[PDB]
Amino acid sequence: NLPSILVPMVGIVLPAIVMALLFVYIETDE
Amino acid sequence: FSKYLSTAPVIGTLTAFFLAGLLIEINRFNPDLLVYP
Amino acid sequence: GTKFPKASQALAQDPTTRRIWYGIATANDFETNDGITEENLYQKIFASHFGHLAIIFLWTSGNLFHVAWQGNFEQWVKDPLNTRPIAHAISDPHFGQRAIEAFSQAGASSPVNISYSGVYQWWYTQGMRTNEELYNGAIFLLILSALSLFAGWLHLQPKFRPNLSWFKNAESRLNHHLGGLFGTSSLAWTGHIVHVAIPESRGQHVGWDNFLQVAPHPAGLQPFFTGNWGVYTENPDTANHVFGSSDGAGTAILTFLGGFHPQTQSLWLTDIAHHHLAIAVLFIVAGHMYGLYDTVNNSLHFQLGLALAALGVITSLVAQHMYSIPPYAYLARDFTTQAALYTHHQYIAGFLMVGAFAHGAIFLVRDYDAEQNKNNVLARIIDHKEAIISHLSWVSLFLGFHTLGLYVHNDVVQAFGTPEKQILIEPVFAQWIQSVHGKSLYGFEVLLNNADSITRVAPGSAQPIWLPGWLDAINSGNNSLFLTIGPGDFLVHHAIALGLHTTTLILVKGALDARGSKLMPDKKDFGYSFPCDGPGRGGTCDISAWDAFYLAVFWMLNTIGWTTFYWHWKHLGVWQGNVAQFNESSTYLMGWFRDYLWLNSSQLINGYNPFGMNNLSVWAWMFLFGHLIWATGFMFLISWRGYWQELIETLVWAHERTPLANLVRWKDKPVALSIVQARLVGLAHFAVGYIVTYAAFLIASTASKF
Amino acid sequence: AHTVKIYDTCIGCTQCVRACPTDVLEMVPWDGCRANQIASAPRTEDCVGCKRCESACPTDFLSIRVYLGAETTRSMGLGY
Amino acid sequence: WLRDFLWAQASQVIQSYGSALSAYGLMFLGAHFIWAFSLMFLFSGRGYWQELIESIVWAHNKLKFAPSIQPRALSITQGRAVGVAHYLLGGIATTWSFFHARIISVG
Amino acid sequence: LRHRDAIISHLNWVCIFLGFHSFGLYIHNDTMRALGRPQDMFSDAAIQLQPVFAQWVQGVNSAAAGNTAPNALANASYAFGGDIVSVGGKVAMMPISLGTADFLVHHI
Amino acid sequence: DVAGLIPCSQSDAFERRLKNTTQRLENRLKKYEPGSAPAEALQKQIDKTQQRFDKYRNSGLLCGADGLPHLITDGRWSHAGEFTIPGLLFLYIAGFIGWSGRSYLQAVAASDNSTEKEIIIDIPVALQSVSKGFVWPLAALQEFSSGKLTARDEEITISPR
Amino acid sequence: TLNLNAPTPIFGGSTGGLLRKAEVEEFYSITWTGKSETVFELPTGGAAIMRAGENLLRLARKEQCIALGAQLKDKFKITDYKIYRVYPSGEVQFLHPKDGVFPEKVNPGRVAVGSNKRRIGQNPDPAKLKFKGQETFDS
Amino acid sequence: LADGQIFTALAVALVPGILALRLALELYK
Ligand code: CLA
Ligand code: CLA
Ligand code: CLA
Ligand SMILES: CC1=C(/C=C/C(C)=C/C=C/C(C)=C/C=C/C=C(C)/C=C/C=C(C)/C=C/C2=C(C)CCCC2(C)C)C(C)(C)CCC1
Ligand SMILES: CC1=C(C/C=C(\C)CCC[C@H](C)CCC[C@H](C)CCCC(C)C)C(=O)c2ccccc2C1=O
Ligand SMILES: CC1=C(C/C=C(\C)CCC[C@H](C)CCC[C@H](C)CCCC(C)C)C(=O)c2ccccc2C1=O
Ligand code: SF4
Repeated sequence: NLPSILVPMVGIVLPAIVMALLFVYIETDE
Repeated sequence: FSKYLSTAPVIGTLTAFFLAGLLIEINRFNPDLLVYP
Repeated sequence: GTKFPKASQALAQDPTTRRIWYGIATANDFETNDGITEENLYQKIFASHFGHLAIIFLWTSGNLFHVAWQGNFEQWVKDPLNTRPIAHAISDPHFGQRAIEAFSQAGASSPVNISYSGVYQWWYTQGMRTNEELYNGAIFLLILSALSLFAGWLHLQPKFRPNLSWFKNAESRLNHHLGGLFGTSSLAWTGHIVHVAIPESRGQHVGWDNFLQVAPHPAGLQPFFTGNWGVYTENPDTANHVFGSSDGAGTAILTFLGGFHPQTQSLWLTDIAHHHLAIAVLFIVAGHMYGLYDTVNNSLHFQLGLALAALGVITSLVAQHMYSIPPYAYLARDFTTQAALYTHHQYIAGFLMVGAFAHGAIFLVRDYDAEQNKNNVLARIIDHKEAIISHLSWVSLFLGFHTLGLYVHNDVVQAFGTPEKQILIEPVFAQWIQSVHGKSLYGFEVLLNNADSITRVAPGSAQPIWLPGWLDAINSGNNSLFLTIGPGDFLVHHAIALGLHTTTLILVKGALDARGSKLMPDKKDFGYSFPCDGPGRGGTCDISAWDAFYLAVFWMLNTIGWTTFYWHWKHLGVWQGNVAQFNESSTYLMGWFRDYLWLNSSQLINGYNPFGMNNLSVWAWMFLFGHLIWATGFMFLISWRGYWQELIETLVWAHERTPLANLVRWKDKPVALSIVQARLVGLAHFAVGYIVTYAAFLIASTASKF
Repeated sequence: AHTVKIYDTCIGCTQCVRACPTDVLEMVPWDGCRANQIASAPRTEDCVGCKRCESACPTDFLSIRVYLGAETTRSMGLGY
Repeated sequence: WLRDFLWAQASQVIQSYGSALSAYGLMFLGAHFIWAFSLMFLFSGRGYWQELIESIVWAHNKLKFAPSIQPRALSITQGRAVGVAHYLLGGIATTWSFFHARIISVG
Repeated sequence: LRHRDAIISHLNWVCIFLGFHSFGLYIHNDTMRALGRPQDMFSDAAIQLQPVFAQWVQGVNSAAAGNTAPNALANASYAFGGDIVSVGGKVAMMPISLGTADFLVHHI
Repeated sequence: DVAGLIPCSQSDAFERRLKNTTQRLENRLKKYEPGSAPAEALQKQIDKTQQRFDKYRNSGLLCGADGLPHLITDGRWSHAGEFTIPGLLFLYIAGFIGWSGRSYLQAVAASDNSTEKEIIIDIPVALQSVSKGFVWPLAALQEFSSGKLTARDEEITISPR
Repeated sequence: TLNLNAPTPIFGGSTGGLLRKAEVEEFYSITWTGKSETVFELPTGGAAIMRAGENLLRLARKEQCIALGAQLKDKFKITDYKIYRVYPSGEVQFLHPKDGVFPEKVNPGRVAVGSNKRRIGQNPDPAKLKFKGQETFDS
Repeated sequence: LADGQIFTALAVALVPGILALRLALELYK
């Protein structure tokens, strides 16, 4: 059962989070 | 025309035509020369 | 003016998309950061090694966990002759119903991946028997990676920062790495074999709780102190003894029988016990010993090139010795893993050997100083660098003119209905060396085929005891110890020798010519990586020392491609019992094409037909997936930049004039990929597509038949 | 911006100035002779880095060099 | 397209050695060569070879016989042209040999 | 030469539209047959993409001899429709039908 | 008998290659008209095959388990005609073409227009270098000893250090 | 000065010119007097017609101004082209001729910017300038 | 295995997770 929760978390959700903080960290400015 | 035949493409060809035909006629009278007998 | 990248502040003023790409590429290049000092430099290297060390520990814990959790390790111990090792369970929502029935393999109820790394074979001989024993190893490596990531942050704190003189003191570094890291940890691994791995191979359970009670020997350590070390060489595991039980086992712990186990076709663990023991004694006594040393110690890129050269040599050393001398039980019988293990480390060894010359080339632009370095070995190799390249230009061109023409001869002659006229050169030099090592098949009858030679007899002290074990293996045609070679094996080794000479020729071209030529004399003023010096002076494309690396990555992939095609097809007749297919067909290049790439890729390419699908359809997909990514690199390799910069200058227009999308605006001005950038992008798609395609073919062409 | 440095082996040939497509260069009188000239780059912020000034210099291994530095909007040659 | 067309129908261009179709088998592999040889010109650039030739003019100038027509690498425009010429010649003549050896045997 | 940015970019889009919607329909059909999902790909026993603008033109040219080219005894070709002309034991010409696969390659 | 290679006169796999090569030509002959022109070209092909098997049997070659003649380069003098004898026969011919083109270029370079004479080849100077090229194993010996075969490194151009 | 407003040539066209970069920062304008009513190619697309003028053209790049300013000196021999770059939403007025004369002509009062008092083979090794703010070509 | 050993391994994996976050936030500084 734990495969069915974990693989759409780091397959979909967790890349979409780290894409968000990176895209804000890229396009921010001092 | 003789000074034309001294140029590189023609004299690169007729000698290669000579050296190939040397090798072609060798394999007709002396066929299948693997080793020195 | 933005912040990213923090490393290059001159990249932060770049308002295009080049800032995003060059921030990823100039990232872990720590000598290029602004405001960096050499005291601050080495500490960032030291902490990054801690971050890398944890990743190797987290990766191994993942391999241990997923075999403990989703594998069949206990089911495979009882019968390694029929059970296929399971890597991890598959959970993809995109599967069908007929695919879950096809990937529920090795008798499992869930979709699983049949493992081809052979860590089953490695952990079975380290002593492990049960799924709980692997999980305890995965728990332990999460502690070591926690120890690694703590100590990396710890050694950046201002009270625990290592001094600069602690970093550049290599005299105490070599005493401790050969002494402690190489010597004691081989003496420690000697403790693992005699206490654990030897009694677990004889039916005795030795774990962390009971190992203080039971002793490895019935006379433990009482003759180690009086000098009577020969009592550890008593009755060993006989030819009767099956692995992992008390069925005719022995009590010896440090023996030097030589040869292989008669049933697993692997090394005796008593041999490996006595092996790492003597390796420990040599490395311990080697650590009690401590204008070129001012160059190697100062230059960080010098020591990195030598390390990748040392790693790249010993990585080939693993792959060449592991298939002929199988160190692991039932790894010789697992044909797919043995094939995947040779091809794994050889492709890495090519990448390590190319990166060795690459980082030596970076040293010559950045760190080398010709006014300080004069008249040593280094400043003399630069002095006649034209003599080295041109003589490497010959042996590249000497072999390639001839071993190609030797193939095109054998192609044309075999095609004309006359196979009896081929130039077949028997490799008598290497066939001497097998007959020097003892292979009495050929009949050269000197040197260990000579039964009365002084090497086999050893008339000094009656030594020769390991030769009864070795000579029963190389002479017997049941394994891959010194394979029987013929004239087809001649032609490939000179293709291989062409590849190692040509890849060296490109790599030492840009190494020695990294500092200037007659074309660009000031190539040290422009750096290691830069596109060109324009269209002047005839045009200088791919001129740099970076682009000499870049051309040799095609050559190492081709050289390992020549190497591992020859490994795989030779063993595909060895394993199948039909050695004659490599005998006649490998002499000419069509049999290399018809009987290896066409004949063996049939069962792979029927992974999914219009009538069904198999468990190879993940390989048949990744085969075609590898073709598509390889061909995409051609796009960045053939087509160059200013086509695309004038293609984006119209897509910028069509975006600024399209209503309801004119409102959405970029922050980075879109540009084409740079010149150096898409050489890397095209080579990456080339190199990934080179490796993904073979790994799908090498696995599925051997798993279909074994 | 790209850096443009003019070395003293120049001869006042004026060829790199008129081969510049972005009008970076100019000719200036020389100090020690007061008759011959040398090229000079007072407008290096305009430099796209095309290296056409190196294709026109007649000296053996040219007296004017272009080192491609940081890429602004001018040096990237962007119309946007 | 791979299994049922390119693999399944090239079974006549490779089983043609020793028969009358053998020059289609030799033109098959011989055009794989010229195609792959073209990538040496397409993927690489000129200024590598102009400094590789500088090591070969040296080894001819060492023995005092370097030619007065100075050796240069092919130009950037020529290196593209000599790479596209061997690319098309390598792939058409592969398609030439595959088509001819197939339909002569079955059609 | 004055609206070439409108010509090239609209030509730029229609390649990307055609490269997705023709080659990706092969990539979809690879992935569907690999995953054991043969009922989700684009085929004739699946999600059909029949070429109706070409199958109609096969109909107006196969039924054109006698109706709109009335003097002709047979059609302009047997490729659109007609009998199998068999010379020797082999087919000389027969109607080349069009199906789901022919929609894909003609958009390739 | 140097590597388990039986000689080809008693090698049965080599004598069986002949049985199948002529049987693949006799059945190619069995359909044709016996007096025809393709009939005699197959008998010229059958007898050209018999002139290479009898040429390889009597030459003392080494046939393996496949039955094909293998060559032995370690150079033994009992197997000297495989690589050592045509290799020496090669090296004179290649050095003839080598020393001719080297002697041609040294003569041409000390003239008025050297690059012109590389395009259009002076048949006087070309046939002169053939005369200086036949004597090359002798001619290079006194050339190397005189000091004018090679050049010192202060005379060649060399990349910056 | 720029003398805006000045009459644009009789053109009407060119998708390829003066997009959104111009309104935020740094567009350019080349001003000349054309001694005919003749046609000339633009760097954007090709025609306009040059006026009697006072002719002015607002271009996106300085590179496009010197390319057009070379065509007026080549084909029509009108070398009086005088490029500019704009105000508050631009940067720097009067880009060329920067000192009242063409840059290929010598003019005293100019200062040798970017000059080096050394050759290129006298450039130091980068290892001598390692971990410093100096670069291997600056003096 | 046992079901409780999987949640134990996920629990002890938080210890490298905070430390990898702590090291990378110091390596960035
Ligand atoms: C690597 C991680 C990953 C995972 C776990 C999945 C999982 C899935 N994909 Mg795949 N997909 C992925 C990456 C992934 N995708 C990538 C990288 C591509 C590009 C190659 C695709 C291309 C693709 C296509 C074209 C399709 C899928 C589809 C699916 C679904 C097939 C099973 C199904 O229909 O359940 C039945 C369940 C549903 C139909 C609904 C699921 C619940 C939805 C998605 C979320 C509900 C909203 C919620 C409130 C908040 C959002 C959460 C969400 C972001 C996770 C399954 C959810 C199919 C699909 O149905 O897409 C939605 C489908 O048509 N995928
Ligand atoms: C442990 C050994 C080691 C170490 C410490 C380094 C360290 C360094 N190298 Mg070296 N190098 C190495 C091995 C090493 N390298 C090897 C093995 C090679 C040969 C491949 C090289 C060849 C090389 C070159 C040519 C250069 C360096 C450079 C560098 C420096 C910066 C790297 C960087 O920032 O790139 C950023 C990292 C990337 C852009 C990574 C992306 C590339 C990977 C391979 C993509 C992988 C493909 C994809 C993910 C696969 C997906 C799977 C698929 C199924 C979908 C840094 C000092 C550079 C330098 O300038 O030094 C001063 C430089 O120019 N290295
Ligand atoms: C097989 C290798 C390959 C591929 C895939 C491409 C692809 C392309 N080329 Mg390239 N090209 C190639 C070889 C290739 N080329 C070579 C060898 C050369 C040198 C001659 C060129 C030189 C060249 C030129 C001169 C031009 C192109 C152009 C194009 C683009 C056409 C637009 C389009 O239809 O995209 C459609 C995309 C595809 C067909 C890719 C299939 C991928 C599927 C459908 C989607 C991916 C799945 C999934 C969503 C992935 C995301 C998930 C992931 C992120 C997790 C397309 C990207 C043209 C262009 O860019 O104009 C618009 C153009 O003018 N190329
Ligand atoms: C450029 C450069 C560089 C680089 C380099 C490199 C990369 C190299 C490599 C190289 C290599 C990597 C090498 C290797 C070597 C090896 C060897 C050389 C080996 C040897 C061997 C032997 C000797 C053996 C023998 C034997 C046998 C076989 C058996 C019997 C016994 C005996 C043991 C004797 C550097 C960094 C420095 C820097 C500067 C520049
Ligand atoms: C297509 C192409 C472009 C255009 C490419 C562009 C503009 C990049 C477009 C790629 C898009 C953004 C997709 C890339 C997405 C990747 C799958 C993932 C990238 C993210 C990584 C950091 C993981 C060039 O600029 C170029 C330059 C020089 C030689 C050849 C070429 C070339 O072939
Ligand atoms: C290999 C290669 C070269 C080197 C290739 C060269 C210098 C061509 C030289 C090879 C020919 C075959 C030399 C011919 C010499 C004589 C004409 C031979 C005469 C022989 C007679 C008997 C006919 C480049 O210059 C180059 C440039 C740009 C991109 C890629 C490449 C590239 O790939
Ligand atoms: S972009 Fe490439 S081809 Fe053009 S000048 Fe630069 S290096 Fe040469």
